Amino acid sequence: DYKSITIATEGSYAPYNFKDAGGKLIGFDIDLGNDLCKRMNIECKFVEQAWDGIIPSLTAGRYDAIMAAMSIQPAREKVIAFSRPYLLTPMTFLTTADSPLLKTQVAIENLPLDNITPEQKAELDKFTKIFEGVKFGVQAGTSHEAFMKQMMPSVQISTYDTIDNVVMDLKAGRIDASLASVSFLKPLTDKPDNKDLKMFGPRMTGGLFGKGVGVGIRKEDADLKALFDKAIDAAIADGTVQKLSQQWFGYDASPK
Ligand SMILES: C[C@@H](N[C@@H](CCCNC(=N)N)C(=O)O)C(=O)O
Ligand SMILES: [Cl-]
Ligand SMILES: [Cl-]
Ligand SMILES: [Cl-]
Ligand SMILES: [Cl-]
Ligand SMILES: [Cl-]
Ligand SMILES: [Cl-]
Ligand SMILES: [Cl-]
Repeated sequence: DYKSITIATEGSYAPYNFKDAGGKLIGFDIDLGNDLCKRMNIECKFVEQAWDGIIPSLTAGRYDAIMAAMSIQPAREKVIAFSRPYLLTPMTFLTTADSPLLKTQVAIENLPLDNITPEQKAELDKFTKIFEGVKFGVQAGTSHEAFMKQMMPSVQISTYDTIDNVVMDLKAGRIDASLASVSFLKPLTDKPDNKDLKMFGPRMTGGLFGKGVGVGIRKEDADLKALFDKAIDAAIADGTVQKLSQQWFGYDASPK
């Protein structure tokens, strides 16, 4: 059935999906998308779509798939189907190198949120108390915003159209902190450009964040999902996902 497909991406989330000097779409999602389509024997075409409206445009049939650093989270699973994860990454916090937030002790280094034990709640409640009075910035319509609204409601948040504006305002001093995956924050903080920025706090997984990043497909497209899952399994097994992860992220975030 599928001879050619249209894949949507945002183009504002480096190193997953962004634009080069000549304005062409580049990144991990573009390289993986093209490699998966070569395996599937499907012609590949990448389109730019803003984050707000990326899910409704998929359901409306404007394109066939989404490859835009999209977590397989339970709220999204109610609307669209996902492929098996092509990348696994926890979530962490971001601040400036001079922030007093960096002197706060982390009791639980890795925080799994599917089940929240009293000890895990105590750690989340500690950070909530510390984050009150502190200005937070998040990209709108992400699991970052969902986390802040559900798990830390007492904390003041500002929502941004893109993650680039969040980073811009954090450097300008208009916000004091943020949150994203380690897959986004490690290559951002590894840059000598961003020596003034630091990752801090616990590394969270599960709950509302779900498990991994997957390809977004329509629920009625069961055959396209099966094709993507077979292609992803083969790309993981031969070391392609590991090779592309080292290239774009500077570390191995591929599933095992
Ligand atoms: C991996 C990535 N996932 C977030 C943010 C992705 C936003 N993607 C985009 N702007 N293209 C999410 O699915 O809510 C992250 O937490 O860092
Ligand atoms: Cl491209
Ligand atoms: Cl093949
Ligand atoms: Cl799975
Ligand atoms: Cl431990
Ligand atoms: Cl190769
Ligand atoms: Cl290459
Ligand atoms: Cl590594």
